[PDB]
Amino acid sequence: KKEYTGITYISGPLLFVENAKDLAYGAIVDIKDGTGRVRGGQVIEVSEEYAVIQVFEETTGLDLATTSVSLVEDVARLGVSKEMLGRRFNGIGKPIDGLPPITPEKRLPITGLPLNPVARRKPEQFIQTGISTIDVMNTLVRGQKLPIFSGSGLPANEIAAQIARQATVRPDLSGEGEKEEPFAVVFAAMGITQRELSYFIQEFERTGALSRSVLFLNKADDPTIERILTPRMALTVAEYLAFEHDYHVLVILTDMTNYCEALREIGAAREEIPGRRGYPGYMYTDLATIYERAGVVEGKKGSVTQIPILSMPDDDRTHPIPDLTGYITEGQIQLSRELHRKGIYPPIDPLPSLSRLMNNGVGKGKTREDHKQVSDQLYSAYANGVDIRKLVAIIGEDALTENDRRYLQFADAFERFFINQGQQNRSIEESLQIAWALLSMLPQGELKRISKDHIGKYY
Amino acid sequence: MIQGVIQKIAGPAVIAKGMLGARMYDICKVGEEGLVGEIIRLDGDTAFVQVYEDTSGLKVGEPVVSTGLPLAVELGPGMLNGIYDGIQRPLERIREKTGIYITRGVVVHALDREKKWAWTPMVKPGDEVRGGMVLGTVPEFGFTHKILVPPDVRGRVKEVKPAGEYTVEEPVVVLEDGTELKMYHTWPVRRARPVQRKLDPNTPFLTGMRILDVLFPVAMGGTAAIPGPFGSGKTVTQQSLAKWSNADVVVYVGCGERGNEMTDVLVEFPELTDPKTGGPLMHRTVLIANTSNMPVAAREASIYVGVTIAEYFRDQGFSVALMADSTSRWAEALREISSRLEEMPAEEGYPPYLAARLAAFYERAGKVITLGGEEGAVTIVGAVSPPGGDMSEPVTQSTLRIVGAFWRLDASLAFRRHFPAINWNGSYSLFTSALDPWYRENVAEDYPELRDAISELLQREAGLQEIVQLVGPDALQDAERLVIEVGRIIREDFLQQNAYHEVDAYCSMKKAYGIMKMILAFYKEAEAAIKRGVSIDEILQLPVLERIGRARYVSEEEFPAYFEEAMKEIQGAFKAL
Amino acid sequence: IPGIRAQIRFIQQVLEQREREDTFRLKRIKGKIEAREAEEEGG
Ligand SMILES: Nc1ncnc2c1ncn2[C@@H]1O[C@H](COP(=O)(O)OP(=O)(O)O)[C@@H](O)[C@H]1O
Repeated sequence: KKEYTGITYISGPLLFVENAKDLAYGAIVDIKDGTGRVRGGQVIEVSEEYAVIQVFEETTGLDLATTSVSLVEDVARLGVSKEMLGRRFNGIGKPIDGLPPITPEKRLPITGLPLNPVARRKPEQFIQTGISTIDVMNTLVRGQKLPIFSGSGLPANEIAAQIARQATVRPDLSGEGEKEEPFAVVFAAMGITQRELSYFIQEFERTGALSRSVLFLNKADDPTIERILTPRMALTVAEYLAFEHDYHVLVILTDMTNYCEALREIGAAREEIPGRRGYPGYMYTDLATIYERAGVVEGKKGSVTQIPILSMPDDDRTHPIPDLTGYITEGQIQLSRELHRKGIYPPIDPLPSLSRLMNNGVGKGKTREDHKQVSDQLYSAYANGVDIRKLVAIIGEDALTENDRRYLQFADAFERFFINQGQQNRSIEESLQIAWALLSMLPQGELKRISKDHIGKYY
Repeated sequence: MIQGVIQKIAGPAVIAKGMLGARMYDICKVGEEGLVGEIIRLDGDTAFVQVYEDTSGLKVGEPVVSTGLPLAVELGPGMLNGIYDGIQRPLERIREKTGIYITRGVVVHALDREKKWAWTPMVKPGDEVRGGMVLGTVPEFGFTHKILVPPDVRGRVKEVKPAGEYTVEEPVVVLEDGTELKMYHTWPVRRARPVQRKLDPNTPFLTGMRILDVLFPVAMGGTAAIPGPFGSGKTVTQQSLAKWSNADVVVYVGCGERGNEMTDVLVEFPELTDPKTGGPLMHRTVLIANTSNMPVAAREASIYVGVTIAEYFRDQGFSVALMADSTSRWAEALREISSRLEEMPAEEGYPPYLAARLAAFYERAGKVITLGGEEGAVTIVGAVSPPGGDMSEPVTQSTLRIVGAFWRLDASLAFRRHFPAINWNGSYSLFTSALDPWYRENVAEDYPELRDAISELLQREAGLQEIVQLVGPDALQDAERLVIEVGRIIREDFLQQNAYHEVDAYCSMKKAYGIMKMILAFYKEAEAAIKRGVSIDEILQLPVLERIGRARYVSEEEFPAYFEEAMKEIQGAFKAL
Repeated sequence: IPGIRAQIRFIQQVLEQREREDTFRLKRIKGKIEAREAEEEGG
């Protein structure tokens, strides 16, 4: 096929064609030019007069005389299989590798089909990470999405690699099959530079966790609409390998800011009523469409859990990207530049980072009967210490009451021993022992959150 | 009736040509498959259908057929204890009919057409019947579900069915003019079920939370709004209002919420026990789920469906309690539809008819005496999500000036893990002056005076806290530091409540009044002792501090004695020294 | 006090800056709507 010639406009991303009504809305095309090089596209806003395309690669060398556009498929769909569990793809899905394409087993769409609110179940199992600021105060369970609000020069890739390497479930603390469950990473990156990509690949190759993970790469010297396409492919593969083959996947989505940028660029070139500070109106819809693809169903036993890394641009929690992401997901982890100055690692600010699906995955019979209570008390004491910091900065350190100094020293010990942990794999019990050691630095009877029984049993 | 073809399908909205005579808001069925939409335009001979589905994969030339009916619902027995979609599709049936996904183009009735019901005659052939009258009764599990005459209908009953067991399709009454009345009927959602006259609210809406019951009350006809940034608890508080209220029925509308947030209700509620009859709690809930990846016009569709169901139950005679979640999603749906219409937007893109819709939706809530001579009530608690937390968004402002209470959530109180994070000086209430007769009749006699004293103490301590932050909380006098410390004791022992304890999750009025009495008596005696000359450090080390502190983790049975013992102990120990 | 006044001045300048962009986009939208409706006599 070489039909549908007679384009009549080219400017940046877009490209128009004259009378063509048999192209279905949202189809896929391929744009051959006068020298054989074939590009890609996607039909938006079909109509009886013309039809607007959205080129993927670029628009260099396309003239208005020798240029055609042909139909490939009436809907976007990726050819998934199980043989793609050691491979490495790019953007749209060609293999950037020395091996031929795969022989598919089923080809499903990449757009949607949400889960039925009655075919779900509450995520309950508990997965520890070895980061005592996430195991003890911001619990991470299996079936929940939890971003990492990074920064410019703050270590977020290192924390993601550490979580991916240390994360393991604890079956012998609630009663389950002892040894059954490794993970399966579906790392999907859109916009990463060369340094960060080389770091990630080195790290994955050091631990041997590469022969059970798929890779979609969209490095920074590539087009942008491919960034618009990549995460849908990733989540399609993940949902397949979970709800069909009983795996437990862990999708790492990197730099959602570049995805939002490509979105804003196509919206601008479309002139579509900017919502708030640039970015168009439907960005909540788009981010939700690619976030809500991670849950757990009943009957099956697979699971899909996410960790979308994203760099809040100017360190503003009020920027539209972090704002909408926080409204959509359930939980968050937030790094701290001030703590990064003082050599702490991981510099996870423990105040503004919460997780919602925690009261159901922790408590008596799952980890230990005193977990959430130590959590509440540690939060209260740290808030008091932080306030007394400002009291000091107003008055002076020698005009302080005898217990305000206790709270101050608790805050400093907390920032120095509980948060800073290097690259070591802790345990829930070691971290709770450290937490109780710290909480014993304060006197008894001034902890109105814990019960007297636990107070007597641990101190 | 009127058939046309598609011309300009683009995004979530199409443009059908060859359609002359189509009304302005009826429901069309676009596409070769049926993708029910809605008309909002009429330009010469085309139309602007607004689809409620995906539209991914259509073409140009596929037919569109009008219906001439503006989005009715189905009102009758069978609604309680069930989920629905935005346009009233049973989620359970769709699940068992397709699988775990939600495909497009599924046709299922709203009310069941197979189960039998226990009819009971209530008329006599030859009587005169008018709209809203009673016709019979059908026992649903725990309630005596009535059946009614659709409004704007009258005649002379000719022959009724005797008792028995029928479906919802057998006409149980046959009027003389030939009109047959089923056990259900349809109602367009954008209208309002008429009444006789609207009464004045004079009884509270007990909800369990000490703050939202003692300080900022809401009458049993009222309205409210819980705005705040993400990470405050605009959902924990609404779920607690849904599981510890005093209403009869509850409708939980989710307009752009989380799938997990809506499935943690379908799983737990058929295990708890409603605090009025003992049955399961899922026998009074009609929740209407519409998550964040389903189609985009189903948002407004779901809001209107929920309000019409609540008004039906009010006309029946119960005391409903609507609960609309995140009305801001409605606003953003309207913004997208406007950006497709290509119109002129007001501030921040929101179309120039936002406030009208919100007012018309908030103004069908209140106690009323319907056409059968009974009483009903529809209370509304609509969450609001500002785009940065600022109370200057058009939705956050237009939702003032129309409501009663207003429960402004604060972010720092939610970072300190101090829940609930109700800011005690940005909120307000307007009902707290018509409920005093009810308080005097059913709680105590000087409960208004105790409430006034508590509020005055809080909102006088604030001024001293200003000077505290200026100078430091040590250059103050003794009475001033006493006021600061009493304020802190209040703030941590009477305005704090953990929704995950076993007995500190439902505090009643007598228990709240008891705690207030203890606090006031302690403050009085401490004032006297400070005048005497004893030191504030000893006054604070008095262990009645910890007694009246932990006095909230008690149950509700031994409190009438615990309170007496602690009261006498305070009165003794603060004159011992 | 002068530091707070400087902060206020900066915030006020940014808030006023982010209204002229809106007025500009609105005027362009109005121009496009006029250009389109100038061709919608019938069809
Ligand atoms: N009454 C409460 N008691 C204890 N914790 C609460 C209470 N309300 C909210 N929380 C905590 O605050 C968080 C708010 O959750 P959610 O309601 O989903 O977000 P939002 O309040 O922003 O809508 C929850 O994770 C919960 O742990």
